[PDB]
Amino acid sequence: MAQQAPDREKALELAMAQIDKNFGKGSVMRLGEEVRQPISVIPTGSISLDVALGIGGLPRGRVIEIYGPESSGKTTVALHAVANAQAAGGIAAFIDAEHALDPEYAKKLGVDTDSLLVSQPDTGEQALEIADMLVRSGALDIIVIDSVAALVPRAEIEGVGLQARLMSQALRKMTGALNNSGTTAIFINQLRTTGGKALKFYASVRLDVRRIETLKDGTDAVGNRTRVKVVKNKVSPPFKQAEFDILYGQGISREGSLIDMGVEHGFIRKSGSWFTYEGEQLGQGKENARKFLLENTDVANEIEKKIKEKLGIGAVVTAEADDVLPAPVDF
Ligand SMILES: Nc1ncnc2c1ncn2[C@H]1C[C@H](O)[C@@H](COP(=O)(O)OP(=O)(O)OP(=O)(O)O)O1
Ligand SMILES: Nc1ncnc2c1ncn2[C@H]1C[C@H](O)[C@@H](COP(=O)(O)OP(=O)(O)OP(=O)(O)O)O1
Ligand SMILES: [Mg+2]
Repeated sequence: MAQQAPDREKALELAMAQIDKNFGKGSVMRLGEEVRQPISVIPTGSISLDVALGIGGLPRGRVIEIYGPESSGKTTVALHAVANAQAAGGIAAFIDAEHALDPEYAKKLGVDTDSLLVSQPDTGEQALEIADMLVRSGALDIIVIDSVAALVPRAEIEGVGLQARLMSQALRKMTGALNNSGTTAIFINQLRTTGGKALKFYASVRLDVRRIETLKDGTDAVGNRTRVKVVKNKVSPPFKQAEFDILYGQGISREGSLIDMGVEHGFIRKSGSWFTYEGEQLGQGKENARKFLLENTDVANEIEKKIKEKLGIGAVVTAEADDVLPAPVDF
């Protein structure tokens, strides 16, 4: 080389060059790197968690894990990422093992329940089997499994080692057909190790979702402020964070997102009372501005785009900005 010399950057690039080469893309990155923008992606439904994932949504053909304490926001997230998939006329499966979906809450989010394949597995060696067997076909686009913690091994539900081995296997047999089909998988996880102590490594994306404040300002408490930290992202630098709202019954607050998200970058101003926009006003009081966007889809689609144009993302317009070495630029 030239050791007892300097750290000059030329050589190090060959390393990575090869590491990404032997272990595949994503094996080594610089946290604040330039992200590789793809074409196919499933928007999560919250602009915030989107750019947080850095690519616009969730990656395809990759397994994603969503763990977190009860009633935090996982399923929704799932349920939304599920609806959007369908917006591109896709087939989405759902493996029930918790027996807790309310097809009508799904209904208000976007889900075309009547098209949604919902299996209710007899045991653990079935939700994984029907999963893969439903996966190897390749007609789907996104398959969801409710709780990695309730997939008890055939043996157990009758008459040690099992669950982790169960996951370890099928998830090895499956991580292989999902990539060769672009079928993205979501594995909800109810944290409160052995089961997902494979999924952990098998996964590409791993979202951590926790409830924060109980959205307060009127009728009683209408929503909940969810934070989400992407502790593992083998498709873009990791450790990013996005916070967002999910109104009871309403779902993840898109509009609400666009505001905090739209000011946190300079497209939307002042706002003592008043949240103005490029000259005109969107209203006084967040909820109100929240109202004006959900009453003016047009203005709403102008702030989601504009923003997705200042930070990459695979899309619609921007058309010139993107390339030639290193930089997020401020916080
Ligand atoms: N079926 C429903 N009908 C009406 N509101 C709902 C329904 N289901 C969930 N919610 C609301 C209340 C909560 O604030 C929020 C939680 O999102 P959710 O996706 O259910 O979280 P989660 O699935 O990660 O947690 P849990 O562990 O409780 O299953 O959505
Ligand atoms: N709570 C939030 N904090 C920061 N960014 C957020 C948040 N919620 C959503 N976003 C979106 C909005 C921002 O325009 C974008 C992230 O800002 P960004 O400056 O690009 O941070 P980053 O690249 O410097 O930080 P990190 O060091 O954590 O890797 O993501
Ligand atoms: Mg961060």
